[PDB]
Amino acid sequence: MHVFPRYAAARPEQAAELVRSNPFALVVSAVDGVPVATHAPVILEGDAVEGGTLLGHMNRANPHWRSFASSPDVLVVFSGPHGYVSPTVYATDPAAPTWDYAAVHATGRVELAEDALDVVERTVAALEAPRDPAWTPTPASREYFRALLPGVVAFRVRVRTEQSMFKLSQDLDAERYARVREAFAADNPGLADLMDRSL
Amino acid sequence: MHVFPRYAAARPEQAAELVRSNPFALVVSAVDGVPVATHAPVILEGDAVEGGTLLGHMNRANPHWRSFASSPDVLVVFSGPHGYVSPTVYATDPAAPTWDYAAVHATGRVELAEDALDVVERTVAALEAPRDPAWTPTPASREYFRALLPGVVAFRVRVRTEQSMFKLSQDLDAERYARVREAFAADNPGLADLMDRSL
Ligand code: HEM
Ligand code: HEM
Repeated sequence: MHVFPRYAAARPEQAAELVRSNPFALVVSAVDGVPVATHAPVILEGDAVEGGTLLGHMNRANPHWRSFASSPDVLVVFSGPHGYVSPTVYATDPAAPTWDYAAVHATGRVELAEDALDVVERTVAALEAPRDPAWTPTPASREYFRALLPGVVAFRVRVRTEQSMFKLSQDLDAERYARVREAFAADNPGLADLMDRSL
Repeated sequence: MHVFPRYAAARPEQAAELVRSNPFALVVSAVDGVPVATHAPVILEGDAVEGGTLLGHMNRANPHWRSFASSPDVLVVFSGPHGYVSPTVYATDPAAPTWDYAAVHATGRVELAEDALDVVERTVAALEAPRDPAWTPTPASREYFRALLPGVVAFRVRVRTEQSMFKLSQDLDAERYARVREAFAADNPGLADLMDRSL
């Protein structure tokens, strides 16, 4: 998780946009000295990642959460769009490939969430609200949710350290940049949209 | 990283297909007790993940590799296609959302690769070969590579434990499955193709 100056966020607001737009995160902790990772929806409470709170849930029968007891520092990785950059795109004889991407890394202490229902219900609102149509939990769904609670574990993470990666070829020259962006405009509109938000 | 019986790989070959098809991985280790993660290309040497070797490189100025010295067990996460599953897709009144995805998790001891040039040159071949056109390193590119070596660190991982996730709604009934697959066929062909390789 090293970040060059050139591939940094322009406004610290950029990290939170990425977080809110890509909630299917990776929750990582040191179970017994070895990294263990769960894929889970995690949402952001607050305006900023640093000094904000993340909220997530996983399967209770997923034993990963039982090792949150010690409350070790965890890493939550949010992954935005990404894409391979082939030298055939550059069309230059001395060249080397790379991979373009955006990511937000949040490190902090995890604790177990009191109100699992709040967490899951807020996770619903977070994901369904930009979708059209927005799924709004029916009362019977809220009752269904109530019945599913014994099978979920929710958690919180107080973000102690945030770190953002916006590796969008912006160190390239004007000519090689154009080929990269136009090549991604075709096949990877999320990535190409991001190369514009970096200018 | 818990896997229900229902969302498992049908043939252990399925893990390696996913690995080879999604080499932009996440390399995770316990630096000082806290997870640290780097996004890097990692390729598979061998027919199987378990008992195979992974090979990767990162930036030398990325200090993450300096903590591979102790050679702790690392986790490499390979992420295949994924997608949110909205209850509006099910069209059923008592419902709850989820996220469908495929991933391979490889845990083993990392060591520093002697032949960084082999690693990067094999990483090139791995990525460019299915692309049309395939970028084949020009001699001057191979010379360029030679000049870039002081700026890269390559590594190896002996996979001690493999674990695969193929969460593709296959526990759904026939009617709800159809809506999910057809909804992904439209917007997420990689995911929908995978729901067929699970049958
Ligand atoms: C709003 C968007 C939601 C998403 C994207 C989502 C996604 C997921 C995912 C990916 C898992 C697997 C975690 C693991 O592997 O351990 C999971 C577990 C679980 N969550 Fe959710 N969930 C959402 C909302 C809810 C709601 C509203 C409830 C209501 C109680 C709920 C209850 C559960 C249950 C019972 C499980 C365990 C069963 C299973 O593995 O599916 N979730 N959820
Ligand atoms: C074949 C596909 C390749 C991909 C997808 C790729 C991708 C990447 C990525 C994502 C990084 C950043 C790692 C970090 O953040 O620490 C990196 C670092 C680096 N790799 Fe590669 N690489 C490839 C081939 C090569 C080759 C053939 C060389 C030849 C020596 C090379 C040399 C380097 C160098 C010098 C750096 C540091 C400069 C930088 O940050 O870009 N790579 N590579």
